[PDB]
Amino acid sequence: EGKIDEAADILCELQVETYGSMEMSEKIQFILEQMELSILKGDYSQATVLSRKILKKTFKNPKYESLKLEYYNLLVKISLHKREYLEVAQYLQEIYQTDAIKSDEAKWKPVLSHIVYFLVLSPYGNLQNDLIHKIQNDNNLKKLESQESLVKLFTTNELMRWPIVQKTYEPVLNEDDLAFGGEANKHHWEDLQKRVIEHNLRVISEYYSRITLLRLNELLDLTESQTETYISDLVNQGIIYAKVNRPAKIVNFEKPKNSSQLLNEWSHNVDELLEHIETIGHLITKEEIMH
Amino acid sequence: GSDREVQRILIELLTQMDGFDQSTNVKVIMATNRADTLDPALLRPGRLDRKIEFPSLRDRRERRLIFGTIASKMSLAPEADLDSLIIRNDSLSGAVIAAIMQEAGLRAVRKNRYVILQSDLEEAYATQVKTDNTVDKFDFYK
Amino acid sequence: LDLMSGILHCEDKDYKTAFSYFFESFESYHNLTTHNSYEKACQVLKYMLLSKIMLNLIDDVKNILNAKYTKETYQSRGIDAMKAVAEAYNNRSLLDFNTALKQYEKELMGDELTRSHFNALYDTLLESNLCKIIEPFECVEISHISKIIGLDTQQVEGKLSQM
Repeated sequence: EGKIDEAADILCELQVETYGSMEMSEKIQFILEQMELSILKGDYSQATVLSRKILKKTFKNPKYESLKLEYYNLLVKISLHKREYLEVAQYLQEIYQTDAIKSDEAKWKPVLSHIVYFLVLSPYGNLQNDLIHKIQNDNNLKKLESQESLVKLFTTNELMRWPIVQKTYEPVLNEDDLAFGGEANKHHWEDLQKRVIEHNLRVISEYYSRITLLRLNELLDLTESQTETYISDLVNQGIIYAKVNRPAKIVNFEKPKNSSQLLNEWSHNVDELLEHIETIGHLITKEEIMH
Repeated sequence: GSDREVQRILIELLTQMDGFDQSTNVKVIMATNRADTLDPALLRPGRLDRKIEFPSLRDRRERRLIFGTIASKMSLAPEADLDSLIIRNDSLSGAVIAAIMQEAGLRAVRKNRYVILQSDLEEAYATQVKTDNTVDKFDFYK
Repeated sequence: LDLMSGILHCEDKDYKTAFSYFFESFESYHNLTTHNSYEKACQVLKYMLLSKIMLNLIDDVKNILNAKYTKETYQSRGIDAMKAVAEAYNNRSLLDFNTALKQYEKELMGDELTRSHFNALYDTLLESNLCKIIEPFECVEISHISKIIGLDTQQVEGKLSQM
């Protein structure tokens, strides 16, 4: 029937009430099923409430290991709808730490591919960094190369080009389902566009104090207008700070530094030169004996 | 013997308090819950011409100010209006308002919503009714 | 007596204390007889809305607006002005604000108090727009700036001269 929406509600209403008579393994099981129903309902906030009912701590035990795995599988769904790319990433990493998944060859395959897409799908910044090397450390990741070339491109500050990166990964990773391979996941392939170009921006800012706006448009592979908009958002969110000049002469990537800071710093370079001479003098002593 | 010590502090305090008049420094501000302990002739206007009374009957507007501070902390649920809280208090002071809001959000945490439900405040308000009932009174004062 | 204290703080650009007075009159009016005091409730409802717009809380617009009587009896042309401006303010677009106030020109005209705070609103939401604009730009054309705010080119020029 079409009364599927009413059906989801009834079953949740019963089980929100804490019961003690149900075994812990049964109570936990029943909540997983409530959550499922809330996905098909499409009221996602309710699923999130149901998730927070049960504790992640309790699952750790090898008995509830099975309940543990399904619990985090469901958290993927709620997060993926709301295109909170960061949160998806986090969940996928918990799935990996499961004993079952790490040990069996086959079981890690899709999960680890997913981790790589989603790390890239969250904005670059600092948070990504502290995470990405915890993923790098892992030998199972080193086995795969289809995935590896995607993460290491994004890790290196080496410039890459969008419409060419796209082709490399078009018949492989665009065609991995529940990542980019699903229908609404096609628009997450498209969203990768934004990632690739904001990353190249982030690096280019640091290296180039000044780069001509025209040059930047060719590197980024987009019209001037789109380019103008993405610089503005990146300043707002404050990773870099920049000054753009409208006739389209220069984009001057810099955060300005005052005369007092620049002068304070000059005294220190000088202090280090004075040390350099002093050390060499002891070693002159030594060297005359050595011969 | 130890009463006399309490008495020494007390007298020495009066002498200097009268004498602190017409300094630049604001004169001693003191707070008392009950003033039956104080003796009215000694401690008196002129030391202390401004004597502030703090009410407890309050008003519909006076309470409203308090509810706003509460409400900022965490957006009230849209289950029913902001204006609901306001109606149920009828004369109570801030102190009770605070005890109400404290219980309400505790129970909020269990459900897994950080928004305090308007039901919760309703139950918390309703309770605290005790304060020597009418049975004892009505058998010999009514 | 309460409404007067409310009007006086309202102009002092305080909107918490001002609100508390204007609500305290609203209630009195209802339980009073409707010889004229239904009509005086409409006017007091505008200034209740007005304080809250300036605070840019639109949660509390919705809490105030209800199916009891605000949207029935005390519903008027001025009430429409207050909610449309409220959303445009939330949107944070000085273009929409101008667009709403074009057809509510008569409402600004009959309400002196409304017209004063709406002069202020213009400038405050202008700033909120402006602080974003001048960060990632240096030597930006005024033509370009005028598109973002939504205001006239000339009008932009003159406002900045004051800022």
